[PDB]
Amino acid sequence: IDYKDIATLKNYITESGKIVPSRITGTRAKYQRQLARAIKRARYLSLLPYTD
Amino acid sequence: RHYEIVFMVHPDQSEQVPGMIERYTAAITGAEGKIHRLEDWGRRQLAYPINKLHKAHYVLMNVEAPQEVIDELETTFRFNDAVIRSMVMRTKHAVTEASP
Amino acid sequence: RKQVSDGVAHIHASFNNTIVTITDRQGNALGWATAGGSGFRGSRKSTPFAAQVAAERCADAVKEYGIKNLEVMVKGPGPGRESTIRALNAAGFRITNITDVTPIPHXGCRPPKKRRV
Amino acid sequence: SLSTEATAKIVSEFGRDANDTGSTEVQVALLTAQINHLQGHFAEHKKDHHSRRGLLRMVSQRRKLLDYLKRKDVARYTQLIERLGLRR
Amino acid sequence: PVIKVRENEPFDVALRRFKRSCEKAGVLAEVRRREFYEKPTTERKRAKASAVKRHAKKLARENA
Amino acid sequence: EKSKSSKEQKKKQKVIQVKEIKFRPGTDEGDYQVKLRSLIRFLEEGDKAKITLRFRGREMAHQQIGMEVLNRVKDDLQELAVVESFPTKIEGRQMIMVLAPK
RNA sequence: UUGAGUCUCGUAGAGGGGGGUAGAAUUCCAGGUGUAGCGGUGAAAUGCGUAGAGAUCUGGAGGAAUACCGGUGGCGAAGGCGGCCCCCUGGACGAAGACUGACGCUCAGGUGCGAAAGCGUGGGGAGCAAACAGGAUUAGAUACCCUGGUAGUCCACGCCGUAAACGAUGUCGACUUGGAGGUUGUGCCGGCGUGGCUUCCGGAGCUAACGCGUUAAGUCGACCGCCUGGGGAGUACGG
Ligand SMILES: NC(=O)OC[C@@H](O)C[C@H](NC(=O)[C@H]1NCCC[C@H]1O)C(=O)N[C@@H](Cc1c[nH]cn1)C(=O)N[C@H](C(=O)O)[C@H](O)c1c[nH]c(Cl)n1
Ligand SMILES: [K+]
Ligand SMILES: [K+]
Ligand SMILES: [K+]
Ligand SMILES: [K+]
Ligand SMILES: [Mg+2]
Ligand SMILES: [Mg+2]
Ligand SMILES: [Mg+2]
Ligand SMILES: [Mg+2]
Ligand SMILES: [Mg+2]
Ligand SMILES: [Mg+2]
Ligand SMILES: [Mg+2]
Ligand SMILES: [Mg+2]
Ligand SMILES: [Mg+2]
Ligand SMILES: [Mg+2]
Ligand SMILES: [Mg+2]
Ligand SMILES: [Mg+2]
Repeated sequence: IDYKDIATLKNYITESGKIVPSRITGTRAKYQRQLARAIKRARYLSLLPYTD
Repeated sequence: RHYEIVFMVHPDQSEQVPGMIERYTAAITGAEGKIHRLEDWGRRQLAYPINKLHKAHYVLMNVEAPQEVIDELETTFRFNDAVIRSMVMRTKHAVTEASP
Repeated sequence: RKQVSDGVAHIHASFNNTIVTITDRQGNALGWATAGGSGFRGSRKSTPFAAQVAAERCADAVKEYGIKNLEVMVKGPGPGRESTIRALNAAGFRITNITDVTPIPHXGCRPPKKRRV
Repeated sequence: SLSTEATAKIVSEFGRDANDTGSTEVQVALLTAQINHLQGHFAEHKKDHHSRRGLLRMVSQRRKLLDYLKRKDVARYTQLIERLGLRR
Repeated sequence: PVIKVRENEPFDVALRRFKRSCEKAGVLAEVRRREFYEKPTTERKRAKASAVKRHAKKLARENA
Repeated sequence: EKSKSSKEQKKKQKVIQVKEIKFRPGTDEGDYQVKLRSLIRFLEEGDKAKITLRFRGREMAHQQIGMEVLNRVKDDLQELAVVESFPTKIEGRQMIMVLAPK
């Protein structure tokens, strides 16, 4: 997973900008952890939004 | 030891970015700098406002360097009042391939 | 006085009370009305109906500004969330965007202790 | 931990060969190298109790290896501690 | 939960979409849990009993 | 109107409530002293005290035991209190002396 | 050389210490707009507001904590550990080898670590809140409820050394039917294996029973700790 890959990451965030559970998306636990890191890094750089 | 440096510049200061990108790479290539990737992403739309700015000039650099010179580069970004944000990361390997 | 074409309806819907406030688009207050000021007192305030009345009186306060469009900005878990906006639309404002504010801390401050009741 | 180059130096010095990583001399030399290296760490980071538990394990493992070498071969023991500059 | 009323939509339909947007996003449940302080032991205990219940229902779904 | 405030300041006048300590024909020194303390406080803090003794079943046949308790209270709370009311008859099963701040 | 270590390569992880930093939220301050309520409860009142509150919007200040991810998920000897980033650092595990050659296991005394409260000194102090102040309730109300609120909670350094510090189950090793999951390696050709950690059920066996059941409370061995009716008492005395 990559923090720069906004297209893929946007599939695993909601409209509000919240990370979706692995039970919903069917992601494996290892990748779900990488995904969560990537999204938070993207949030820091203002590539993704935190809220709203 | 394989870093990845993103930094975002004040969008009005997109003209300064030419001179700064030189200085950073010149310092890194001074001491066994391996500029694996360098991508001027350009003035992108921010997902939220940073300092009442809705745009900023993004830059990416994947470099191998001394762990001292990167800390010395991080010191400059703080002092650079134009540059608004930066994430220095550690990569395990070199990244040569292009990002979107 | 000034005329305003489009307004914003801020609905502070607490558990105990509803405050409806119509502002300009830049959040300048035009008129306000509460369930507590609508001839409801105590826990009478904390009903959907008392909020409905508060909405209507708020609409009546901002008749002079000549508003037809409102953007709704509901906030809180109050019983009068939906009853306000229903009654706002009944006043004859065209409701554009309908939107949930509701401040959520991303952790934030330690809340008060649980009531032992 | 020590670097791969730092390890490879010690194995060549204190070993009978580069292949000989097992010998008590190498082991004690490796443990000594890391123990001495971490003295700077715990000087700054006094409250790092979790890491210090790892250091005490190194010291305890060195002691046990030295005690083994003493009763196995005093000549090897005496040479080793003087090289590394260990009191005992 | 931001709900722009789209090109020619009724209010009652639009209100159903707004309420559902809030329901999915988790706003009323979130405010209520943040109303009073829950100390970590209570949090952990609550999380365990849920996990026991969830799992035990699967063993009731099985054996049947 | 904030007029109200006037009352808030008016309401900084005062108020006396009567507080009711119930004694029983055979309460013991310990608890007497606890309840006696309660009254001292009640009274010193500007309040009245409906002191009630509450005969139960046959105890109503030795009312004179009761009266002695009341008379002890009167005689202890002497310098703090004046005795609005004393009882003589035992209406119901009760004897309801009311003391007030001296 | 089979126990125990070392080396090579790789993997996962809220393991630890230090520094920086992001967004949300509460409070406060300064303004703008605005007008009579706000807040609170079982019901009220205290409280706050026309010296303009609450609400709404803009900006600023400061402290504390990190929503979602988040999982009978992970890591750690235990206590415990959760934004992101860097620096320093400990352990675990797998694959093939190569190496040392019993270097081992346990451990009275000893030494260190050890939640929260607490203590000393100096900072800090948003929110929360023992004590306390006022408002209620009541037969009373030294409470539960309401409005405030100090220590403290936070940081540094030192001290304290206790918790239902619990799996109420000491550590190490060997052996003994199964089933369904989770998490993390790895080989081979989604499938077929094979390691580590972990959740639930259950067989023999064990158990007073409840239950435990290859992560044993089964079958054995090594070493340590501890118990010997209840209360008196984890108290007195002494160290
Ligand atoms: N005071 C005395 O000596 O006797 C009176 C006492 O017995 C009253 C009784 N009180 C209660 O149960 C407490 N429960 C805990 C919260 C506080 C309090 O409420 C009670 O009946 N409550 C009522 C409210 C009330 C107080 N005085 C007169 N009425 C009540 O509604 N209690 C609730 C219940 O019984 O379930 C509940 O406890 C509650 C909700 N809100 C509050 Cl306050 N209490
Ligand atoms: K800067
Ligand atoms: K020993
Ligand atoms: K305080
Ligand atoms: K039985
Ligand atoms: Mg752990
Ligand atoms: Mg614990
Ligand atoms: Mg042992
Ligand atoms: Mg503490
Ligand atoms: Mg102190
Ligand atoms: Mg408080
Ligand atoms: Mg309180
Ligand atoms: Mg104990
Ligand atoms: Mg025990
Ligand atoms: Mg079982
Ligand atoms: Mg047994
Ligand atoms: Mg004692």
